[PDB]
Amino acid sequence: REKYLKSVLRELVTYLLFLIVLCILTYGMMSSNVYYYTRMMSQLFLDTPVSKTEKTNFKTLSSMEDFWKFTEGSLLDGLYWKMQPDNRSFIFYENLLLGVPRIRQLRVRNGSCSIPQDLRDEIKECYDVYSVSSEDRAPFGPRNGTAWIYTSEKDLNGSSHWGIIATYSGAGYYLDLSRTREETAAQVASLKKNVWLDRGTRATFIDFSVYNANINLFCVVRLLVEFPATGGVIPSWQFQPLKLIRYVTTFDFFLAACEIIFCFFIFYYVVEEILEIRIHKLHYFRSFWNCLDVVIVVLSVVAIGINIYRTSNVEVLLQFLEDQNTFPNFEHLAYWQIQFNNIAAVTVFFVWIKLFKFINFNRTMSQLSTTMSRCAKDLFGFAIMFFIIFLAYAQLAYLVFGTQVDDFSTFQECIFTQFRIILGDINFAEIEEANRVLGPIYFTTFVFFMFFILLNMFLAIINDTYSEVKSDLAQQKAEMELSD
Amino acid sequence: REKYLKSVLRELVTYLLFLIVLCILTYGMMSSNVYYYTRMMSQLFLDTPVSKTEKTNFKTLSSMEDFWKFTEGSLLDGLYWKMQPDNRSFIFYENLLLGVPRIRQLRVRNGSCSIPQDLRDEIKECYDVYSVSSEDRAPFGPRNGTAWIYTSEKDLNGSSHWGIIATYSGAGYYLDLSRTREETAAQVASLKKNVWLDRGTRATFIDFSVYNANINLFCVVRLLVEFPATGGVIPSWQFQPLKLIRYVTTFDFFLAACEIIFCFFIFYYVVEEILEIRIHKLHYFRSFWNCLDVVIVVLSVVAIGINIYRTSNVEVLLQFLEDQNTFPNFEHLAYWQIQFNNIAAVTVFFVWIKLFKFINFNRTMSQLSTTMSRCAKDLFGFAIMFFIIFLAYAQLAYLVFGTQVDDFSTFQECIFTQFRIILGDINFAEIEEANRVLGPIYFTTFVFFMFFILLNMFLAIINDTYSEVKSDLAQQKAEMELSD
Amino acid sequence: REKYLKSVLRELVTYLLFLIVLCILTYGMMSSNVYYYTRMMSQLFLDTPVSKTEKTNFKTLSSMEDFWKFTEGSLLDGLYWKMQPDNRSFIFYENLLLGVPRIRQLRVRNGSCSIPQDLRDEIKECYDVYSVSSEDRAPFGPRNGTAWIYTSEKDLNGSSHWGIIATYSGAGYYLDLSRTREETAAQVASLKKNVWLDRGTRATFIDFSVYNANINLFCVVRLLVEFPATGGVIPSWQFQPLKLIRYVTTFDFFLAACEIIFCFFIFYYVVEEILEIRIHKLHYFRSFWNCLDVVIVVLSVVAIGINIYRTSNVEVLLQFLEDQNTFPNFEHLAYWQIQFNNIAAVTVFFVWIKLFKFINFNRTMSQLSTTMSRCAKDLFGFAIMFFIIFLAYAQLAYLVFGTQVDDFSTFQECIFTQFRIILGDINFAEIEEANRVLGPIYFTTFVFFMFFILLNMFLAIINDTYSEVKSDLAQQKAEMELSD
Amino acid sequence: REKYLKSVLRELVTYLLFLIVLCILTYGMMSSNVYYYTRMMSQLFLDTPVSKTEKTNFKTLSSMEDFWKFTEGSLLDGLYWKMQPDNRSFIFYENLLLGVPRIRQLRVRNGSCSIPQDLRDEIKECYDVYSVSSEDRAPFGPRNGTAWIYTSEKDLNGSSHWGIIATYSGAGYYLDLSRTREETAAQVASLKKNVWLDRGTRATFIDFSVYNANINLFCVVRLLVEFPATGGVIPSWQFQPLKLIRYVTTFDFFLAACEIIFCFFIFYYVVEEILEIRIHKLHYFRSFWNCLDVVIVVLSVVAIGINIYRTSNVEVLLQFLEDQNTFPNFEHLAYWQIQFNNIAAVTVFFVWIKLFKFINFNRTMSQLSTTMSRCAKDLFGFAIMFFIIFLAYAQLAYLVFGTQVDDFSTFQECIFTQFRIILGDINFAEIEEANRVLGPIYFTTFVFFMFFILLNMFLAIINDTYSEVKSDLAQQKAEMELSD
Ligand SMILES: *[C@@H]1O[C@H](CO)[C@@H](O)[C@H](O)[C@H]1NC(C)=O
Ligand SMILES: *[C@@H]1O[C@H](CO)[C@@H](O)[C@H](O)[C@H]1NC(C)=O
Ligand SMILES: *[C@@H]1O[C@H](CO)[C@@H](O)[C@H](O)[C@H]1NC(C)=O
Ligand SMILES: *[C@@H]1O[C@H](CO)[C@@H](O)[C@H](O)[C@H]1NC(C)=O
Ligand SMILES: *[C@@H]1O[C@H](CO)[C@@H](O)[C@H](O)[C@H]1NC(C)=O
Ligand SMILES: *[C@@H]1O[C@H](CO)[C@@H](O)[C@H](O)[C@H]1NC(C)=O
Ligand SMILES: *[C@@H]1O[C@H](CO)[C@@H](O)[C@H](O)[C@H]1NC(C)=O
Ligand SMILES: *[C@@H]1O[C@H](CO)[C@@H](O)[C@H](O)[C@H]1NC(C)=O
Repeated sequence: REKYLKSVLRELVTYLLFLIVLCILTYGMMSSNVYYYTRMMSQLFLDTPVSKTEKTNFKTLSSMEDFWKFTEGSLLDGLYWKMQPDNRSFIFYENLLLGVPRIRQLRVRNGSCSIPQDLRDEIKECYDVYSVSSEDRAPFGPRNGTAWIYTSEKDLNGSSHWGIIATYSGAGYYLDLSRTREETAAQVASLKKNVWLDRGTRATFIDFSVYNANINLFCVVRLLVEFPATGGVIPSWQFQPLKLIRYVTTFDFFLAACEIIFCFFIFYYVVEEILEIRIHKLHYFRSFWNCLDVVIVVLSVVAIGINIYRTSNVEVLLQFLEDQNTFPNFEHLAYWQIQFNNIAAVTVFFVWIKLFKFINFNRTMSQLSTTMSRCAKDLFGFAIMFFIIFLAYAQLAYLVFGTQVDDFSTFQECIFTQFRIILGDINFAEIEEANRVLGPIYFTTFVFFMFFILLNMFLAIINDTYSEVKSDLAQQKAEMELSD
Repeated sequence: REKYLKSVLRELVTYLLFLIVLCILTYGMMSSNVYYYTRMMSQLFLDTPVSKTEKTNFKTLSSMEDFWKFTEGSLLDGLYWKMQPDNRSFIFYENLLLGVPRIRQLRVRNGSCSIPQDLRDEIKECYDVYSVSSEDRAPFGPRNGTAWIYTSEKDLNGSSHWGIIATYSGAGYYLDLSRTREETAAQVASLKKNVWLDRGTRATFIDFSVYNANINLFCVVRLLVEFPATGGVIPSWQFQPLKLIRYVTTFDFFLAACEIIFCFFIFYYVVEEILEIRIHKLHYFRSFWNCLDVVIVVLSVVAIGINIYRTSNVEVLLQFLEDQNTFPNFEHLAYWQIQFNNIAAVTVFFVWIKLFKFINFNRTMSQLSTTMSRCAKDLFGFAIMFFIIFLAYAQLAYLVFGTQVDDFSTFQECIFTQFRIILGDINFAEIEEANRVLGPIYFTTFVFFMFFILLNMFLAIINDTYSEVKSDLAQQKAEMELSD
Repeated sequence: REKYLKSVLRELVTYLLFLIVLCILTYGMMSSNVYYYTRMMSQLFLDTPVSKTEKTNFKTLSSMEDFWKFTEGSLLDGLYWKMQPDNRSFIFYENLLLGVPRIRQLRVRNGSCSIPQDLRDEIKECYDVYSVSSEDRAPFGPRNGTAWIYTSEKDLNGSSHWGIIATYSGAGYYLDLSRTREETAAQVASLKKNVWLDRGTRATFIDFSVYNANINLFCVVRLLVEFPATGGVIPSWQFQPLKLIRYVTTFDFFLAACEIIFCFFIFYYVVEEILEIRIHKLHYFRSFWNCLDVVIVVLSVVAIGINIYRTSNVEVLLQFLEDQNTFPNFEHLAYWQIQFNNIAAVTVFFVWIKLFKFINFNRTMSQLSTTMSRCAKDLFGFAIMFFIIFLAYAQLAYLVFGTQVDDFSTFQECIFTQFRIILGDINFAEIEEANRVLGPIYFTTFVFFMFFILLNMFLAIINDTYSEVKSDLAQQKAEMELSD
Repeated sequence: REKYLKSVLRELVTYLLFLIVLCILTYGMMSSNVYYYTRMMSQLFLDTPVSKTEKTNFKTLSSMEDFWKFTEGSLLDGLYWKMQPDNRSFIFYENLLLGVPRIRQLRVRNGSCSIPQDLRDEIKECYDVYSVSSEDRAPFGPRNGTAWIYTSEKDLNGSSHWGIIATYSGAGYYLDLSRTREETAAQVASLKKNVWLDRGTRATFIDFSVYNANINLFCVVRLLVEFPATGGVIPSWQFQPLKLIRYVTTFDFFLAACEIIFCFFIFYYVVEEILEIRIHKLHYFRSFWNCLDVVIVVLSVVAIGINIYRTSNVEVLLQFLEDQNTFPNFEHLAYWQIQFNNIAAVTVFFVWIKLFKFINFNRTMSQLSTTMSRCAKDLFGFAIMFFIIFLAYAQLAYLVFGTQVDDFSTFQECIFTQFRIILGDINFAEIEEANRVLGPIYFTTFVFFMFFILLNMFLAIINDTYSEVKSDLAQQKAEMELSD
C-alpha cells in the first residue's frame, strides 16, 4: 500500500505537469489566425485567373504558353501593388514583400538518352527525365549574366526539393527579379523573347517571401512547375508560415520559460529511464509502457536537437537581409521548421496515449485494458493476413487503372485510395470510364471480401476475447464466493 | 395491481396530451414555406455576381476593392427595385424593405502593437487583431456627421455579435443609408472617395430588414464582412426569419390557447416533482427517469421566461418604426428568438425520449431496456478511453494540418472533421496536398485503429451484455420450471 | 414422402414459369435506349443557357424576368428547328413535335388574406399561398380570347398535379401556342407587354409532347414553374416516356402473349389461395408465406385493372390527334402509366422474395431461415425504440435547421437526410453555416448514439439468436447421438 | 519431420523466387510517368473548349453542330502545331504524330424499320438503331473517292469495337486526313458542305496515334462519338499507351531475362501439377490450394500465348509505317495489349493470395485459417440468400428509375450503384427528383434491410464460428492436460 500508491502519485503528478507544459508549447506554436493568413496568400496566386479575358488559373496550367502568361500577368499583379498615396512594395497593404523573388530553372542535355534506329529519319533530338547524371552543365543561348550560366548546389546556398514526379536537386540557371514592377516585366519579356524556357527544361521554381508586421509572422512561397518529359506541365505549391523572431510580448517570455521547463522534464525522464536500465539489464525492453516512454524520450531529444543545432542560430540570415535589397534565402530554415513541427506533433500524440498507464484505478476501465492486451496477439496475427489480401488488391488495381485514373496513379496513393473505398468515398464514374469489364469487378469483389467478410474478423476476434475475460472475472467472483 | 396500473394510466394519458400540445407548438412555430422565403433572400445577396462583367460573388470576396464593388452595385440592385407602374421600395414585389439599411464599421488604433526593432527602417505603422482594449475611440478623416465619430455600445441600442475570427462588440462608426436609391449611391461613392474603409478596419456590418405582407413574416439580414489583420477578407451572413406580430387568424388563437395549456402542464409537473422531493429527501436524484423529468421542467421554465420577460414586450420597437422612416433595430430581438427556438427544440427532443418510461408493458422491449441499462457502465468506461485516443489524434491533426487545410482550421472543427472521416466523408485530396509524408499516415493509422479496432469494442461490450441478460432470463424460466 | 415432395415440385415449376413470364414483361416494358432518349430531351430544355450572353439556365430561374427570358428565347429555340432543305417541325430531326405546346397559369384573388392594422399605411394589397378556396375566377386585363378568362377543371380535360410547395388543381387561364415559330414569339411578346404574368400568379405550366418515329416512343413534357408567395421562383420538370401504340413487330406479339399467359397464372393463384381459405377458415392469415402470396395476388389484380379499365381504351385520344393540329392531351394517361409501372415493380420485388419458400432443401440455408424467423420478434421490438429516438432527432433537426439548410427543408426529407448521414453522405459545411453552437452538437451526438451504440443492438440481437440456433442444432445432433 | 519440412522448404523458396520474378515483370510493364503522359493527351482533346468564344467541350457534345465545331476547330488545333523555328508535326513538341488521322463513319438504310400506319401522313422516313443486318451498303451523295463508298471489314484491316449503347462492327465509310493542317481543314469543310454527316449516321470514330521519343512509348487514340437513334449525341474516348518496341537499355535486357525465367518457372509448375494428377487420379480437384495452383498455371499459359502468337510478331505493322506517310493501323494490337495486361494483373492477384499456404507455421495464424475454412460453407449458404434480395432490389430500382437517373441506366450498372449505396456514396438529390413517392422509400427500405439486418448476418456467422474454434482449441488444451 505504501510503496505502490505513493510511487504512482509521484509519477502521475509530474506526468500531468509535463503534459500541461507540452500543451502550452502547442498552443504557442499554432496561432488561430494562421489559417486565414495562408488562405489569402493561396487565393492570390493559385486560384486567380491568369489573364483578364480567359478561364484558366495556376492550378490547371496545361501549356508552356500558359505558364508564360502567368509569370507576365497574374504573378506580378500579385507581388507588386501600386504604392498607397521610398517605393517599397506591400501585399494586401498589411504584408511586406521581402527583397525580391527568384526564378530558378533546371535543364537536361541534348541526346541524353538514345533513340531507336527504326525512327532515325524523323527524330533528330531527345531529352530524358530528370536525373543528376543527365543534368546539363554547359552554357545556353546568349552568354550573358548569371541567368544563363550553370551554378552548382554548393556554390549557391540552395538545397534539394522533393517534387512530384521526381526529386529536383540544388540549382542550375537562375534570374533574380527586380524590386520594382516595370523592370521585372522587362526582364520576363526578354526571357520570353530569347526562349530561355524550352523543350528539355524540367523543373522551374518561382520563389520569394513575405513578412506580416501585424502578427509578426514570416512566410515563404515555393511555386514549383514541373515539366515532365511526356510533354505538358504539372504544378504544385507550398505556403509555409514561420515564427522566425521570438522575443516581443509577455506571451513569448512565458513560452520561452515553458520550453526551458520542458528541457528539465525531459532530462529527468532520461535519468529515470536509464536508472531503470541499470537495475533491470535485459528485462526492461519487453514491457509496453516502458517502450513507449523511451520513444517519447528519443523524440523529445530529437526535437530539442533540431531546436538548438539549427532553428535557433539562423538569425544570421535575417541580419544579412536587414542590410540589403537582394534575395533572402529562407528556404533551408523552413525545411527544418516543418520537420520540427512534425516531430513535436507525434511527440504530443504519444504523450497523450501514455496517460492510459494512470487510468486503471477503477474496475471497468481495468477489464477493458486487459481485454485489449490479450486480443493484441490475435489481431496482429490477423493484421498480416488482412494486409496480404489488401496489398494484392492494390497491386491488381495499379496494373489495371494505373494509366487512366488519377486515384491509383502511383502505388503509394493506391493503398490510400483503397482505404477511402472502405470508408465511403470513391470516384466510381472514373474507374468505370477506364475499364468497363474488370474495373467494376475489382470494385464489387473488393467490397464483397473486405467490407462484408474480412473486416468483421477483427470484430469477431475482439468480441470473443472480451467475452472470455468477462467469464474469467465471473469465475474469479464465483470462486472467491465459494472460498469465503 | 390497483395502485401501480392506475397511477401509470394517470401519468401516461397526461404525458401524451402534454406531448400532443408540444407537437402543436412546434407545428405552429415552423411554417413549411419559410425555407423558400430565406432561400430567395440568400440567392439575391450572396450568390449573385458583384458586377455585370465578372465572375466573383459575395461568398468569395477576396479584396477590399471587391467589397467596394458589391456595396456600390449588387447590394443596392438587390435592395432598391424600380417602382411598379409615394415611392416606397419592395423586394421581389411581395416583400417590403423596412425603413433603411445601415453600414457599421469598427476600427483599431495606429501602433496598437509594437514592431520588432530589426525592421524599424521599412515599417512605420501597425494595427493588431480586434480587441476591446485596442479599439479606436478618436475621430477620423473629415470631421463630418455621425458616420466618422465614434459612439459607444450603451449610447447606441446595439449588442455584441459572435463573428468568425473574433467576437466584435457593440459599435463605433456608422452611416444610415437613404430610403431612395440615388441618394444611397451618392453616399457610398463619397465614402469610397475619402477612404472611410482602410487598413486598420476590422469588422463591417451591412444590416437591414424586410417584412413579407403575404405570409406575415419579418426577417432580418446581417452581412458581416470580417477583415483579418493578415490582409484579405472573410465574409459571412445571417438570415433570421421572425414571426413578430401574432394575433391574426383562427390558427393563431388556437396556438395561443395551446401555449397557455402548456403553461398549466408545466406548472403541474413542477408541483409533482417537488412534492416527490418532500417525500424522498436524498433518494430521488439517482434514478434516471426522474432526473430527465427535472431537466425537461427546467428547460420549459427557461423557455417560458424567455417568452415572457423579453420576446413578448418587444412590440414597443415595432410601434416606434410605424411612426417613421429611420433605422429599425430588430437585431436584439432576433438573438433571443433563436435562443428560444434552440431551447424549445432540445425540450422536444428530451420530451420524446421520456416516452420510453411507458413503453415497457411488453416482454421483449423490457429485456432490451434492461440490456441498455446494464451496459451503460461499461460503455461509459470505454467512452473515456475512446475519447482520449480520439482527442490525441485531433491534436496531432491540428498540429500538422492547421496551416494548410480548411477542415482542421480551428480545434473546434477538427473534432467534427474526424467524426465525418469515420462515417465516410472526407476531403482527402487537400490533406495529401498539405503534407505528403505524414498526412496520409495520420489518415491510415486513424482508420486502422478507430474504424477496425476501437469502434468494435462498443459493439463487443453491448453484444456480450445482451447475451448475459438472455442467459439470465433463460435461467429465470428454467429455475421457475424446476420450482413448479 | 409422396404428398410433400410431389406437391412442392408442382408448386415450384409453376412458380418458376410465372417468374420467367414476369421477367419477360419487365424486359419488354424497359428498352435500354430509353435513358438516353430522356437525357437528350432534358439537356435541351433544362441545362442549356437562357440567352446567349449570360450564365443562367432553367434549373436556377430566380426572377420573373428570368422566366420571361426562357419562354422567349431558349424554350422556342428548343421546340422549333429550322426545316431541313408542308412545314412540320422536328426535334433533333429524329423526334416529332406533336401539334403544339400550351402555357397554363393559375392565379389568386386580390386581398385573399387580411393584413394586420399596424401596417395599413404602406401596404394596400395582398395575395396568399395557393388553395382552391382563394383561387381567382374573375376576368383580367384585356377581355380577349381564351387566354385571359377562367375555365374550370371539368370544362377542360385537365387534372390536378402534385407540385413542390403545394398541390395545384385543374386549370384557370391558358394560351395554346402556334405550330410555327414566328407566330408563337409574337404571342409571347404580347403576353409580356400586357403583364399576363404578375404578382398573385402561382403555378405556371408549359406543357407539350413529342413522338420518336425511330423507336416508336411518345413522351410528354411538364415544365412547372411555381411562384411561392414569398417572392422568388421555384422550378421543376417531368419527362415521362410512353409506349402508347403497341402492335408492330414480332417482339410485341410475343409480349402480348406473355401478358395473356400472366393473366391465366394470376387467375390460377386466385383460385388456389381462396380454395385454401375454404379449407382453413381462420388459421390461414397468420403464416408469412401465405400472406405474401395474397399481397402479390392483390397487386397483380390492381395491375391488370389499371391495364384494362384505363391504359388500353385511351387510343381514342390518339385518334383525335391524328385528324388535327390542336393541343393533344396525353397528361391524364401518363399519370396512370407511372402508377402501373410503380405497382408492377413492387410486384416483381415481392415475387422475387417469394422464391425463398423453395430454397430450403439444403441444411445450411434452412438454419439461416430459422434464425431469421426467431430473431424477427426481437428486431421488431427494438425497431420501435430505434425509430422513437430517430424521429426525435429528426424533430430536433427540423426545429434547428428548417430555416437554413435545404437538407431538412421539409419533415418528409429530414428522415431521409438522417439516413444518408448514417451511411456516409452529408453536406456538413451547410449545417455548420446555419448554426455553429447546436448544429455540430446535433451531428456529434447523433453519430455517437446512432452509429456507435444503437445500430449495433440490431447486430447483437441477431448474433446471439444465431448462436442459440447453432447450440440447439448441436444438442439435436448430440441428443440423437445419445439415443442411437 | 524429414519429408514434410524439407518438401515445404523446397516449395517455399521456389515460390518466393517466382513471386519476385513476377513482381519484376509488373514493375517493368508500368512506368510511373505513364499516368501523366495520358493525362496531358486527355486534357488536350477532351477537356478543352470547342471554339474560343463558348463554354462547351468534347465531354458534353450535345448536337451534331457541336461535333462539327469540334472537328473543325479544337481537334485540329490539338493535332497540328506550328513548326518550331521537312514539315513534320509534333504534339507538345515532345510527342510525334504518326502519319495521319482517320475519320470513320457507319450508317443505316432508309426505312430500315416500319412505321405505324396511324402516322403515315406526317412521317415519310425512318432509321432504326445499329445492327449488322440494317447497316447500309449502298453509295451516298457525290460518288467520289473512298470517303463515300462502303468497304467491308475484311477489305479493311479494322475490327469491331465495343461501344456504349451498342457494339459497332468493322467499317463502312472513311476519309484519311492529310499530313498538313490547311489541307485537312479544307477536306473537313467539304464534308460539312455536302452533309456527309446526317440523320441515319450512327457511329463515328476519329482515330490516330502518337509516339513519344523521350520515354519510348507509343499511344493510340479512339474518339468514338455515338449517335443514338433517339436524337442527340453521346461521346466516349480511349487513350491506350503501348510499349511497342522493346530492346534498348540494360533495363530491357533484364526484363527480357526475367520473362524467359518466368517461362521455365511456369513449365516446372505444369510438370509438378500434372505429375500429381498421375498420382491422385480423382482425389486432387477437391482441395482448394491445388485448384488455385491450376488456375494460376492456366492464366500464365494464356498470358504466354497472347505474348507469343500475337503481341510479338506485330513489328511487321511498324516496319510498314517506317517506309511511308499513310495511316498506320495499331488498333488491332492495342486490343490484345489490354487483354494481356488484364490477365497478367489477375495472375498477380492470385499469385499473392497463394502465399497463404506457407503462412501457417505459427499457432495464431493457423487457427484463423481454420476459422475461415469452416465458416466458408455457411457464408456461401447465406451469400445466395443475400444476392436474391439484392438482385430483387436492383430489379425494383431499374423499373422505377431506369428512365430518369444516370445511376441505374442499365442493369449492369444498377448492381454497382447499390454497392456504392451500402458503402456511403450516392446521388440522392437525383433519385428524389425522379420519383418523390417511391424513390426515397426504395432507399429507406434498402438501407433498413441491407445495412442494419442482412449485412450483420455475415458477421454473426463468422463470429460464432470463431468462438466454436476457440472452444475446440481450449478443449484440446484441457483434454491434453487431463491425459498427461
Ligand atoms: C543533338 O544530338 C543529336 C544526336 O547526337 C545531334 O545530331 C544534334 O546536332 C544535337 N543538337 C544540339 C543542338 O546539340
Ligand atoms: C546582354 O545583356 C545586356 C545588359 O547587361 C543587354 O543590354 C543585352 O541586350 C544582352 N545581349 C543581347 C544580345 O541581347
Ligand atoms: C503611427 O505610429 C507611429 C509609431 O508610433 C508614428 O510614427 C506615426 O506618426 C503614427 N501615424 C499616425 C497616422 O498616427
Ligand atoms: C461635409 O458634409 C457636408 C454635408 O453635411 C458636405 O456637403 C461636405 O461635402 C462635407 N465636407 C467635405 C470636406 O467633403
Ligand atoms: C385590393 O384590395 C384592397 C383592400 O380591400 C383594395 O383597397 C383595392 O382596391 C383592391 N385592388 C384591386 C386591384 O382589386
Ligand atoms: C384583342 O385580340 C385581337 C385579336 O383577336 C388583337 O388584334 C388585339 O390587339 C387585342 N386587343 C388589344 C386591346 O390589344
Ligand atoms: C425512304 O423510304 C420511304 C418509304 O419506303 C420512301 O417513300 C422514300 O422514297 C425513301 N427515301 C429515300 C431517300 O430513300
Ligand atoms: C470530286 O472530287 C474532286 C477531286 O478528286 C473534286 O475536285 C470535286 O469537287 C468533287 N466533285 C464535286 C461534285 O464536288
